[PDB]
Parts: sequence; structure tokens; C-alpha cells
Amino acid sequence: EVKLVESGGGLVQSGGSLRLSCATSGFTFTDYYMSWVRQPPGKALEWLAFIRNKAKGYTTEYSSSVKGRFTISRDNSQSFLYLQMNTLRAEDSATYYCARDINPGSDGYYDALDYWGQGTSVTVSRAKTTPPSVYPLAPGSNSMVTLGCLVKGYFPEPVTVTWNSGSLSSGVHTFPAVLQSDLYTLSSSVTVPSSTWPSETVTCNVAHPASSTKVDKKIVPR
Amino acid sequence: DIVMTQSPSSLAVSAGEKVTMSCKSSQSLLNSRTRKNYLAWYQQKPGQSPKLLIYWASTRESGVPDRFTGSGSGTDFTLTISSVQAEDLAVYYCKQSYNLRTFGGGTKLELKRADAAPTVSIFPPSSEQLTSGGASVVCFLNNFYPKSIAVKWKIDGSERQNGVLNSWTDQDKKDSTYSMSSTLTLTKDEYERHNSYTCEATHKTSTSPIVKSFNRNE
Ligand SMILES: C=CCO[C@]1(C(=O)O)C[C@@H](O[C@]2(C(=O)O)C[C@@H](O)[C@@H](O)[C@@H]([C@H](O)CO)O2)[C@@H](O)[C@@H]([C@H](O)CO)O1
Ligand SMILES: [Mg+2]
Ligand SMILES: [Mg+2]
Ligand SMILES: [Zn+2]
Repeated sequence: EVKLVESGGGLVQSGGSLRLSCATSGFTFTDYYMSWVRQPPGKALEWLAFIRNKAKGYTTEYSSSVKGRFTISRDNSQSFLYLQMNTLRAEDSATYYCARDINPGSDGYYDALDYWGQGTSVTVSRAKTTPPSVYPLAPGSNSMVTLGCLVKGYFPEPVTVTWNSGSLSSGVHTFPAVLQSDLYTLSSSVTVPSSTWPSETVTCNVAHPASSTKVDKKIVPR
Repeated sequence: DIVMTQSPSSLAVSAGEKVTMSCKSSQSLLNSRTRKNYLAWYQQKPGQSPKLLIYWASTRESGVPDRFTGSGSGTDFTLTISSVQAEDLAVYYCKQSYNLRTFGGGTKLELKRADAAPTVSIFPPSSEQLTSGGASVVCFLNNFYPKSIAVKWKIDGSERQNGVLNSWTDQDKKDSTYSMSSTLTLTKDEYERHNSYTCEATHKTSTSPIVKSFNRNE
């Protein structure tokens, strides 16, 4: 099974540097070109660079937008792909994806980016890291009931929310974060049969990797 | 410098209908020797990574349903989806790989469904927030269609305008509805000066506002 997992995303001050990684498994790494693609919040995908396979001498190419500024490399012994990013700007803020590129020497060569990691997020900003406050949303006072969590005042993005450790997935809405005064706020709602709450527990799980915050907040009536 | 552009930027279609979207390249993506066009289409569903649909202009990736058809040659290319499903909601990107790789700007495909009234829930501030001097009141408006809606907050009958932050989800991949969240943030001092807190939703499915409230002195 082909697997690609990006890491190293985070908050970085303008002009600073940051190096992402992409761990791979489930295929002969050195046989394949590898690419990095990125996506600013709400914008289009942008191809940034690739590095060729062993037969091709592991040579590199870059898009105009990052050439001279980013460096793509690979470690063929631990099967890692890297991207060193320098002199960072606000416009470099995005989710960065590593993607398996072509093996032109393969009898099954087809030209495309066929496997993509889940992406690692990067924010380029002078603002300070701030953990979220997580507050329960219970009705003050039929059939279904809607509960929620309010995740307030954090920086930077992202945060993740699940309910009962993912075992509640249907009936969930997690709203896109909104930025205000250098601080994000987002909410999540979950809707369950009133027969199952509060007789059964409902808990939201909130993580904020930039501050290593992990929270479980039980929604109790009141 | 191959420039990719796509059309339309966005559109909406009812389930079971046919969708045609277009991709143009500033130069030919065709290798005359091999007869291959270096053009691929990717699907990106909300909150997911991009997924490969088609490569070489017309070859379907394994696992991809045949309602997805890729055609075209040289500089002009077309992705067609017949009998669109609700799950097909996504941004669709074409990408040249003839000279390095360049992505188009994408086409946002949305789905038309019957109108649906929002389900509105209001939530008072938690005692844990209050204990720190702040007071947020939240309003969820869930599973409506169409997207267009307006929420008014009223404090003791009068509209409050500032302190309000709003957010809309992407379309639901299942029921093709939208949802919205509206949060009113006050200091504990402000919140304690008033009693009635009201969230009012304006949507074409109802001639009068859809209201939820609570009283602080409840
Ligand atoms: C069928 C491929 C023929 O040219 C190759 C080869 O060894 O098969 C592969 C070429 O691949 C690239 C490249 O830049 O490495 C990437 C491909 O996705 C595509 O962009 C092609 C491009 O269409 C070639 O004109 O280039 C390349 O390595 C190539 C050498 O540059 C020339 O032989 O070799
Ligand atoms: Mg829903
Ligand atoms: Mg007032
Ligand atoms: Zn070169």
C-alpha cells in the first residue's frame, strides 16, 4: 500500500526558514520522481518542484515562483522527500502536499501525480502562537438534539475536531475558522437523537498542534 | 511558461444531469512522437487531498467510475460527467505535465437540490467562558438550501451588529445542503446588562424570520 505523510508544517516568521518532510512507503522510492504542490487557503493548487528518480540522476526542477528560494531533496536510504523553504513570505502560507510523480522507465509508466499525502499546513506570520479555549455548547432550554463546541482565540491554523473520538461522524458540521484580531475562532455542531443524550456521553476532541493542545470537553445538560 | 486556464470557474447541477467543463493550454501538450497529450484531471473534494481522475487526456485512473470522461487534444480539453452524483461535489483541476507541471485554476462543481429550511439552534455562553470575563452566544443554522441566507441578532429586541462573526460550510457531499454558524461575542459586563438574546434567520423558504432565543434571567 502506497503511503505518503507530510510533516514539519507550522508557524514561521516572515523572512524565516522551514523544512518540510514527506515519509514514504509501499513502493520502490528511488524508482519514482517526487513532487511538492501547495494550496493557499481557498485558492488553486500550485506545482512547486520535482526531483527525478535514480535512472535520471535525481536532478531537480522548480517553478518560477520558488526557484532560488526553495530546495527540493530526497534521502534514498530512509525513503524521505524534503523541501527546504527560505526567505518566507505571507504568500507562502498554504497546505503543502508531497505527491508521487512518474517512473518513465516503468513498463507501466503513465504521466500523472497518482498518490498524494494528507498535506502539512504552513503559516507565515509575525503573530504569536496562542492555544484555543474550548467551550461546550449545550441548549439553555424533540426527536433530535444539537450540541456543539466553540473553539475560540487560537493562532495559527489549523485545529482538528472530532466527536467521541470519531465514533460520532454522521450529523457533524465543523465550520471553517474565522480570523479576527490575529486570532481564529471556529465552531463544530453534532446532532444526535435526544434519547441518547444526556443518557450517553457526548464529548468533543479538539487538538491544536502548534501549541500541542489536546482537549476533551464533555457536553453536559445546563 | 505554459499557462493553464479553466472554464467555468463554478456552476451547479442537479443530480443525474450532465456536466461539461473545459481546460485550455497556452501551447500544445501533444507529443507528436508518442501521440500522447500530457494533460490530467484531478478531483478535490472539500477537506480532502486532490485525487487523480484522468491522465493522458482520456485515460481513466483505475477505480474511477466511467461517468467521468476525458477528451480533447492539443490545447483544448474537456472533462465530462454524466449522471452527476451528490458525492461529485468538488473542485476539478486540469494539469499539464508536458513541460514540468502547471495546474489550472479549477472549476467548482456544486449540486442543485430542492429548497430546504434551516434548522436553528441557539446556545448561551458557558459558565467556563463567563468565569473568564467573556460571553459568546452561538447560533447554528443547519442543512438549508439554497446557500443564500441572512442572520440578524437582537438584544432585548434591538439589532446588534458588531461582535458578530459568521462561517459557512462547504456543501454537504451527502444531502447537498449548506450550514452556517453565527457567533456573537460580548464581555460578561455587556451580556449581563441585557436579558433577551435572539438569533433570526432570513431564508427564501419562509416569509417570516426563523427565530431562536433564550433569556439570561431564565
Ligand atoms: C517518454 C518520456 C521521454 O523522455 C524521458 C524518458 O526518459 O522517457 C522522460 C522525460 O520526462 C520529463 C522530465 O522533464 O524528466 C517529465 C515528463 O512528465 C515530461 O514533462 C517530459 C517532457 O514531455 C519531455 O519533453 O519530461 C525527460 O526526462 C526526458 C529527457 O529530458 C529527454 O530524453 O526523458
Ligand atoms: Mg448535515
Ligand atoms: Mg447595547
Ligand atoms: Zn533540467
